[PDB]
Amino acid sequence: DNVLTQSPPSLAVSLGQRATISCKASQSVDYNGDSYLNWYQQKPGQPPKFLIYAASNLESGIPARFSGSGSGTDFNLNIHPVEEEDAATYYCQQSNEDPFTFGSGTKLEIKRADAAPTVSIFPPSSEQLTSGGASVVCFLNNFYPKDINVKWKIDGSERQNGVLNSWTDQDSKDSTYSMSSTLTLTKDEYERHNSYTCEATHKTSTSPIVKSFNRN
Amino acid sequence: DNVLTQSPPSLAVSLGQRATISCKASQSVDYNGDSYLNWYQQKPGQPPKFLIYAASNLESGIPARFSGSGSGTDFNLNIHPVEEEDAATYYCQQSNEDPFTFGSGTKLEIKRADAAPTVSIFPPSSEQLTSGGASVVCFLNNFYPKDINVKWKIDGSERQNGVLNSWTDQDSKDSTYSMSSTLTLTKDEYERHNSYTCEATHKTSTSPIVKSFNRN
Amino acid sequence: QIQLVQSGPELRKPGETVKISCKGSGYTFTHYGINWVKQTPSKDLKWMGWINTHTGEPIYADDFKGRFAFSLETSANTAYLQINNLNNGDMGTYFCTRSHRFGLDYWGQGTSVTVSSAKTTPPSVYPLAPGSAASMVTLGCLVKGYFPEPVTVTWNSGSLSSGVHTFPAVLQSDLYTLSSSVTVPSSTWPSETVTCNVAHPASSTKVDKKILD
Amino acid sequence: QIQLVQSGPELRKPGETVKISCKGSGYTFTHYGINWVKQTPSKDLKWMGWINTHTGEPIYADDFKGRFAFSLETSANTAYLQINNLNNGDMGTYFCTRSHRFGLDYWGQGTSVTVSSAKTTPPSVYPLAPGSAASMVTLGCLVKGYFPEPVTVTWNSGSLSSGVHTFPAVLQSDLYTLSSSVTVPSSTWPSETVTCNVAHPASSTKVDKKILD
Amino acid sequence: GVQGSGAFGR
Amino acid sequence: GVQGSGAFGR
Repeated sequence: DNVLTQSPPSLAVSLGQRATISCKASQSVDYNGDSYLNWYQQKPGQPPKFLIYAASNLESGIPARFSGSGSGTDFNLNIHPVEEEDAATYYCQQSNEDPFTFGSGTKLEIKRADAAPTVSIFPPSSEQLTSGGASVVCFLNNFYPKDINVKWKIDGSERQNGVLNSWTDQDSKDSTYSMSSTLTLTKDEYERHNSYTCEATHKTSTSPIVKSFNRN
Repeated sequence: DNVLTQSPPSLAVSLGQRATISCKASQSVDYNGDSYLNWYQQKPGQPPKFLIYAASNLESGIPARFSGSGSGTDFNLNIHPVEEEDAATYYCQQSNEDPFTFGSGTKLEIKRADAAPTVSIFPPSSEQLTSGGASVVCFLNNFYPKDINVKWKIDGSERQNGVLNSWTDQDSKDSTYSMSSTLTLTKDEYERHNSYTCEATHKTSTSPIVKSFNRN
Repeated sequence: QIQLVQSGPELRKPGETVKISCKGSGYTFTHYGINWVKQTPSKDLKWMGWINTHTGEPIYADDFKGRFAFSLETSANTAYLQINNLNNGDMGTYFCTRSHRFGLDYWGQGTSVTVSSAKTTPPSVYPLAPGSAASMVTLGCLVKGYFPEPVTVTWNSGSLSSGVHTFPAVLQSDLYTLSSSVTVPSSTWPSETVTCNVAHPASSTKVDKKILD
Repeated sequence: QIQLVQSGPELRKPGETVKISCKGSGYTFTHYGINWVKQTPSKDLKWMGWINTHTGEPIYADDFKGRFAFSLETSANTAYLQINNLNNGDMGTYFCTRSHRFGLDYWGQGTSVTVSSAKTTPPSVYPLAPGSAASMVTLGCLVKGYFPEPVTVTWNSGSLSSGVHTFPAVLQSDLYTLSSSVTVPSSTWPSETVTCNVAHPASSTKVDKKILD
Repeated sequence: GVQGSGAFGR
Repeated sequence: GVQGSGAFGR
């Protein structure tokens, strides 16, 4: 088959700068004056979006900050100026032969100025308590860079077990990241202690960011 | 009243660069620690869009490329990196006193690389001919820069009378401009001649761009 | 999914009255104030005042004291602006906006008001097909000899829009003329149907014009 | 206003069959081919083949020859993909796309397929309200102990969305858990109602949880 | 939520 | 329109 190799697998570009993504085909995609090579943009949770066809032709409705070049086996997608909405995976695709093939994609990450997280702690709800479980939830929202560390404290002592963390994809509007940290206990274990702390370090603060409540 | 003066009245910024728009108030808008000053973005045909409130607070959902600063009487909107979608008029507004007042706006224009027009000529339709009139229409689409000159020729001789021209606002996606040129004649006048030419000069071409038809 | 939707474009003769509605949805209507904003023909923005949607009490800007009235029909989740004894200076676009602590957050789409003693004239709509001797193809519609503004133009009922250029109308001899182009692959026309949809609210006219070779 | 809309997420046991629909609107359905594309869990995109919507003839990629079938119900403006004798390798998201001269222009939203012998478990949905001793306020919903993915979460039926962060689910002990936050001005909560709307198609559950102080 | 905007919500 | 994309529309 016509194997499409993309490079790099991922890259980080500062807002306003140029992203250059390469697609190399193992067979020429040239037929009758045209290169049968297309570019798509995909954001997580969404279908691919048709950006560029025949190597260099912009699909109607697509911003002209996207541009493609190449012929034969060697193609590039250029994005300038890189914007917040441009965080996505980009895929090339050939239609010169059966089967159509896609590259494995290049993930574009956006670099921006520091942003401090907003940190929120939430006690177990009455409803979950009546069920016999106790989850304590901490949100750490809209920060940059992605580098963060979260500690749970129960009555001043660090708790590692029963913690599950989740992260959002880079935000399409402010290019920040968000994190959720959930500490799950049995109700019995939960009622044996009084103070619960979500403690975070992010580079935007000289001290840890502390959010706590008392079960009282 | 609290008169808001904006400067400049308009400006042109290259894609990826910084736009800086100033708003100066004749009375301070400071009240209890906050500056009661907001920024809106308006595109033609649309209502204003709420961008920034209390001088520096980004409305939820607005890209972080927009940012505001200032206090007292002196405020700035900053846009970086400037994008194709950012062609609009920008207005400041105070809410510190009755009546609320707006500035008269700053129009942001986008500078980009040259784009050659696509030029299309259209003969009168049968329907209009049966009504006794004859309009010849020429579209000159998606060009940059805005600088263009259009000539109508009837049987090789330049026609000036009965020509009306119209222009679109700068395009939100490719930052190009478009133009429409309509030559209106009576049916009788129209049938007394055979060749009709829409001739354009744009800097992207070394010769004029000629589109013609024969009434034949 | 919160929106404010206003009533359509209005034409009146001098001295007459116009009443404009603003309907809020997706939130509790009586919990947020409605502000009224005029945009002049020269594009200046003027705040006209506001109405408390819980008490029904209006406050008018000094510039809008006399012939302007804010009212409510809260069972319709609607606020109204009435302008009495219209003059040429009242021409412009009127916007309702929802109160925000600092700003004005949600906006209605605008209602234009034209003041004229002229008669309404419907547009004539003509197809613009390429000449017989002419990978992308451009087509158009000519919308000729109407009054007043506005008209609305779409292509294929909304299916084509990114390839569209609808040009500002021009006034010649007390009548408006506008054109609209659409650019599609040759694989879409003439094999597929391409139609322009033209509406002139003032004359109550809706016209569909198929572009044919 | 052209779109391709696919059927919802599907869960099957190994060896069973899944049939997925793709409905086209805003254009003449029988004038454009439908391609089928698989996205693997690792996010690779694989072209499965296409169906001519005028002749009904399918062409299968060599990788999808055997257990995959493309069909039509043109009176529904719908194309189908059927997968027979499901195995774990068939897990992923399946997309229909419309043929373009060079590319694939309009895409359906994707239909995920999960293959499992596990039982469906509905989620428990809990409000996340700020503690009693806590200008912007953050609220949330905890959606706990379900199978399989996905669930869908909205806030105020779509009225709140820009201030929302819905986090990827985590698998612990054969059950999924997800959380969603929403950040609003203190002028909106608690004076206005804030509710999370949670749906789990696999268990046929729809739950609304008001956030209360 | 907010009845009066800015100065009017005081 | 377009039945077969790319090579298939030949």
